[PDB]
Amino acid sequence: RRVNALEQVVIPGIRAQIRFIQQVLEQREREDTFRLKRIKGKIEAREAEEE
Amino acid sequence: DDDRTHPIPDLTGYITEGQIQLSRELHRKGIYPPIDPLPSLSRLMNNGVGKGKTREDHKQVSDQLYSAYANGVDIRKLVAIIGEDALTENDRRYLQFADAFERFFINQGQQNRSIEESLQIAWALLSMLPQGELKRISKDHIGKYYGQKLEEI
Amino acid sequence: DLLKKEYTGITYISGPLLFVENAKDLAYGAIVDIKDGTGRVRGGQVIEVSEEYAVIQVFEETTGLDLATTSVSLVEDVARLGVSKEMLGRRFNGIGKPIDGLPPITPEKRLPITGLPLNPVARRKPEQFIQTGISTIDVMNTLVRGQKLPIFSGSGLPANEIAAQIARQATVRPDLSGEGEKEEPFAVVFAAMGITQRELSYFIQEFERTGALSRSVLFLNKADDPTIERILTPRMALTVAEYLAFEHDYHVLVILTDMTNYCEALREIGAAREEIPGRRGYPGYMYTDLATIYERAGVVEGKKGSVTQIPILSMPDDDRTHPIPDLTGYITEGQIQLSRELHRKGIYPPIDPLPSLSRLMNNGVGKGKTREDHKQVSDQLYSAYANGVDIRKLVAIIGEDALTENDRRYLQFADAFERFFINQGQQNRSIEESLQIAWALLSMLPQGELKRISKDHIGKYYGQKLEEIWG
Amino acid sequence: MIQGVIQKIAGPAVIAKGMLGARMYDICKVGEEGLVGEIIRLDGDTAFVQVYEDTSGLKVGEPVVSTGLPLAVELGPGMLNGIYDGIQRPLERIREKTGIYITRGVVVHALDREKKWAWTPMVKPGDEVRGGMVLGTVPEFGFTHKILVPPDVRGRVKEVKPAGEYTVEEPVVVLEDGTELKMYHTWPVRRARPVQRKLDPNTPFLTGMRILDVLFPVAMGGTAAIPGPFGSGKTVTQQSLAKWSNADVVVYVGCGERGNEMTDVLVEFPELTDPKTGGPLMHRTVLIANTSNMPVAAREASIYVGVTIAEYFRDQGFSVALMADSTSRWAEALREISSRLEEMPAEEGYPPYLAARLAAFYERAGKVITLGGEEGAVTIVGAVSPPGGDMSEPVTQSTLRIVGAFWRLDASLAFRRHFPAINWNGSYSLFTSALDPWYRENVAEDYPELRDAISELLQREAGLQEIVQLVGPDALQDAERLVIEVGRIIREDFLQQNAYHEVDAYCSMKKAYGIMKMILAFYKEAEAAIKRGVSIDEILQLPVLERIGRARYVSEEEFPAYFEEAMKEIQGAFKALA
Ligand SMILES: Nc1ncnc2c1ncn2[C@@H]1O[C@H](COP(=O)(O)OP(=O)(O)OP(=O)(O)O)[C@@H](O)[C@H]1O
Ligand SMILES: [Mg+2]
Repeated sequence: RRVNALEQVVIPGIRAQIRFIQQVLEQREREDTFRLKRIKGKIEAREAEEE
Repeated sequence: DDDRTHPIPDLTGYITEGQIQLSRELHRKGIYPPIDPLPSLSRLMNNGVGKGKTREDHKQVSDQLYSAYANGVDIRKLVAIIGEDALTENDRRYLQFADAFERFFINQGQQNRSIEESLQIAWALLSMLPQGELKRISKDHIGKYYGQKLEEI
Repeated sequence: DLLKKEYTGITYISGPLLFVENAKDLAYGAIVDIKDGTGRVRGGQVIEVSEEYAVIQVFEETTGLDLATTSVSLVEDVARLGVSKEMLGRRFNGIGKPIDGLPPITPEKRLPITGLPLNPVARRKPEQFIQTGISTIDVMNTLVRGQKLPIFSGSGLPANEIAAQIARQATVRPDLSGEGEKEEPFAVVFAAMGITQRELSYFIQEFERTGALSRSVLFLNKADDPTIERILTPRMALTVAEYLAFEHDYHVLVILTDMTNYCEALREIGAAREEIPGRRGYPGYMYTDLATIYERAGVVEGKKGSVTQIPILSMPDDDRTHPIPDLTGYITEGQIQLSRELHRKGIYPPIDPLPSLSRLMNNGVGKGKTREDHKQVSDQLYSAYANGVDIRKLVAIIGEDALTENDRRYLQFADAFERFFINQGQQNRSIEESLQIAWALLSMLPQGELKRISKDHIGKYYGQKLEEIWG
Repeated sequence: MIQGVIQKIAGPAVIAKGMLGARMYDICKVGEEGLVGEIIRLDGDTAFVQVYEDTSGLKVGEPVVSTGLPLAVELGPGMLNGIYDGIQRPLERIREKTGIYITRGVVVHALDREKKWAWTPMVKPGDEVRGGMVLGTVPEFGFTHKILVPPDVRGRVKEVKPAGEYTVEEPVVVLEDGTELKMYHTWPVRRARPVQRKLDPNTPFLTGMRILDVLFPVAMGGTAAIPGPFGSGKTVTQQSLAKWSNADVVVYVGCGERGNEMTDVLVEFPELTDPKTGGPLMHRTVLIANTSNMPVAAREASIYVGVTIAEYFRDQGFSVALMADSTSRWAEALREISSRLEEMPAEEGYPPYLAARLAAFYERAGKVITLGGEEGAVTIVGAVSPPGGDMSEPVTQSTLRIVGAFWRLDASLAFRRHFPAINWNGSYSLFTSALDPWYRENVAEDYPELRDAISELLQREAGLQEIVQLVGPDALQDAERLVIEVGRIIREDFLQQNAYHEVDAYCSMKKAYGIMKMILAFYKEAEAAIKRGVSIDEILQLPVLERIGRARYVSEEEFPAYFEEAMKEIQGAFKALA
């Protein structure tokens, strides 16, 4: 009974949480990459194109 | 994956009017087509069934089949952790109904079953249970459709 | 001066920001008047000034503004609020204007709303313990006069009712501390940011029922009010509180309804100015901005007055690791955390004892202040409750029928604690009654297992029965 | 007026130059076709305009004309029994003019200028009038429409039109300063309508659902939110509320949802019966439709139009219920508009001012005292659609901070066809303690006690379900088996409700009270029988269990006779054994 419960209950519950946390961290990394792109674009504009 | 919450099927769900979900468990044991009746849904079914189209006993038969299959699945999945020591005669009847259901109703293969013979098979499977267990069906449709034997044997 | 120059030449309006080109004469942080073409006057504040142009944030909405007729004129170089002793019993909006129909205040003094840091040499240690009437606060998370003790809440948890009960039942004990002199009632300063009508009506009715409006000053900023006005409300409230406490020797209690709304208002200005974000999009200077609000409370050497703060904030997904509670916990001197699991079982107040903390507890407890057996009893209760909570997770896996007698005793002690100590309703328990209940609950455990309590107190207080208190 | 030309086109965003003098949030006509637009940013000589229609086919250099006025709706008689666009355009005239496809550039008046209305005056010359006062009455489908002074108008009456039939645009009252008042007036959709005071809600909003009326009530003038994944049952619950509630006027807003669901309302409702007036159900309902394939920018305007109409009907003393199909589509529209502006995004790409808009929208509800002197109330029920069922998304968290009721749906219950699938463990209501004086005299004195007993039984069943699945049902004692069985009976017979059954779709308060009394009486009798040594199998095989299960299918007229016999049946059945 204990072997069956551990095999069929706990492990998928941990695995889904692991997948969810990985997805959230990946989304946060993409969101900060977008901000870095925007600030690089802002830096490139004011230092060369303005008179 | 098994990810029902992936953005593509999720955004498909919010626009459409239902879904038909294939089951990998039914595919592994050889059932074709592996359609799982439990997560499936058709939101516009209530407008297209009744008197004057198909047959007047469509909705009652569908509800009874869903209820009996759900009870059979509950009985089958009760055993998988604790054991088969708690089954009664009614539970074994519903388990046999679920087995024959997945054997014949879902596992149709490459056939071209009409709606009439599909309802005939459904009523043949409903005849494996006593009339007192068929709570969802009015007794008028029982009086003129009950008693069919297994046609696909 | 007596006259002001109108600055025409607005060149950019978008969101809460407004640009003016010919405004090198405006000082940084000055307050300006924005005059509409129809005659309506709106407020604003300068946040960046240069010889080329100036940047102004707008408090009210930008509907109806146009680049042709709108003009900007200076009000004052430093944002100031007129304060007086006669403003007790009044009501004001988020920008200090009366909304009660009475004539405005004649100011005795005008003070900057940004405030000034308190000199650490001029401070002194908070010493006076405050009896709030709640056993979970008086015994385990003791609040002293001059402390910042925010309440961590959720969406459906009744933090407002707890705050109202605390403000209704707060009193010091001069007889226990040996002072003897009867205390004066607390003066309450109430600041609301983005409050709804449902909570505002409850607060108003509760204050009217107890007659506390004669000693209260209210600053109200409703949910339909402009968002940018929420920046100035805590600063004005704290300026009034500090003036009353340190100029007229009042004992001031300050309640802030929701700092989450203040942080959300700050995030709009942070995102509009393209600041470097924090962990969840909040501006990186949010720790400094919150520090200028919280750190204005305390006591001053050589003065009788005091400032006590009870902020209220809501953790969004009951999350303690959210940036707002995380930054709040690094500044304040503790927290009171509510539990949804205790709320679902009908326990009121649903104060969770383990996440709660009081940093200034050791100053106001001990012999000559409350009693000689306070801290040891608190520590023993904490350890026994932790043991019971740990045993619950074991019986959730292995079943309760395989337990020993000691684990069963701890399991029963946890249930008795939750049912009797935490759950008290609306009654006003004294400190002695709470200590009696605490000693009654500790009597369920074996005498030898009380490791954290000295034998001298055990020989005096052990052996009380719970049935002699509750039947 | 201010007139300019187009200098930039990018999606639904048009930048027009030469627009010096234009004001923020005004309405502009874009292009030679005449598309409606709104200014959201001014920058020097140019203005930024968002377009509420399709921008394909536009060329740079087309004229732009500003109307000099913000977005406003026409408020007056003739709005009932109608279906409107997101910017208040009648669709039944659009079908007549253009056929089966919606095309841009069609200009139709919101109110019919040709229909005659019977006029009955109330004011007299020489009277003093203020905002919100009544100066006449106009008949409608069972209602008495009141012609109101606009809230910003003051003066004295100079002349009054006599009784007769007139159109909406004919002046009926002329003031002494030259102001002419017609049967209708225009009001900006972004400004809340003034009121005198706000009152504490103390009367229930009867929805007709057992689980919502009993366990998680919402008061008249409160707010509620119903989140859930797809297929949970939000739309069915909202339509049942529209069908069976006791509100006088129902306003339904479909923001970014399916068009078949809107056609279902247009077809079914004219053939139903009003619960309280006895007429057709569509005579009290106003529909605002903006489907998902329609332009995105019109999603924001539809919510404001609906809430403005609901506020207008509140000022006439009626009780209005407002239903919003999805605020997540409004959030998506705000996200798209902010992305076109290249603003800095907050969490999940939403603009940082998302919470302020939601706070300003839900704040319009509440029971108030109108400027005229009557009492009205507005209640708002808004459905939220989290993507993966993750209720940590910003829209849900911003909604939970202002609403007073929270009806959480579960995808687990929806898969097993258990409806309404309300998760009774995660749901809560803050209006329960205020409606108890109403319940104690309008239903029964002991109703809260029975409700608390039912809640305690559900909590005990939820507690025992862990032991049930971790040790097996055989290890439980008979006392716990009785609690498990009674919890199953409660879940199957009281919480479950069918929205399509001809009888079970509606349930009065007294019927639910009788069902709760029957269940608690059965539980008490079974608890008494356990101490007498009766086996649990003997109790469960009793035929009186089917009587309780079939009780919810009995009609309202036949229910007291069913209950009166069922109580004696329970008593005799438990008396006849042991
Ligand atoms: N109370 C109910 N009684 C009976 N059947 C119901 C009930 N609620 C939902 N259903 C069934 O479940 C389906 C759910 O469809 P519905 O339009 O209500 O979902 P939804 O939550 O609005 O989802 P979506 O986000 O996809 O629009 C219904 O079409 C119906 O078949
Ligand atoms: Mg829906």
